[PDB]
Amino acid sequence: LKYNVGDLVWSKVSGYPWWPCMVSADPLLHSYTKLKRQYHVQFFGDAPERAWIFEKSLVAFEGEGQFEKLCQESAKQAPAEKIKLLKPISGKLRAQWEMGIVQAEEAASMSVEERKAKFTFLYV
Ligand SMILES: *[Se]c1ccccc1C(=O)Nc1ccccc1OC
Repeated sequence: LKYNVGDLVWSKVSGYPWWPCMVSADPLLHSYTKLKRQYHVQFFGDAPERAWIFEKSLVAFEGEGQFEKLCQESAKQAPAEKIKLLKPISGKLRAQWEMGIVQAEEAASMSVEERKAKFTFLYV
């Protein structure tokens, strides 16, 4: 198993730029991994988003400097209209992504247990 709870990963979800996030357990399947292999991630930032991500869309987070290669490869690897599916980041989205980056670098400087304490979403 490539990742475990509290791992920081870049996650690619169709329709969004490559986004900092954390491996975490799904609130109602109480699992962080499964075979549909997928992993469950919380996306960092002010929106409390979460998703199941195929491992091929998951890259271990080292830091913001990985963003350019991720973005450029993903549009490089596209089978023309597929390459076009690579759209701009508005000012509002960029600030939301910059927020998520700031959380992810904080999280990366604590331990897995401190960042699990600080960043795990609270559910009903
Ligand atoms: Se990853 C990146 C870097 C710089 C500009 C745009 C992107 C990007 O991937 N944008 C994408 C890709 C797919 C859907 C939407 C969207 O931008 C919102």
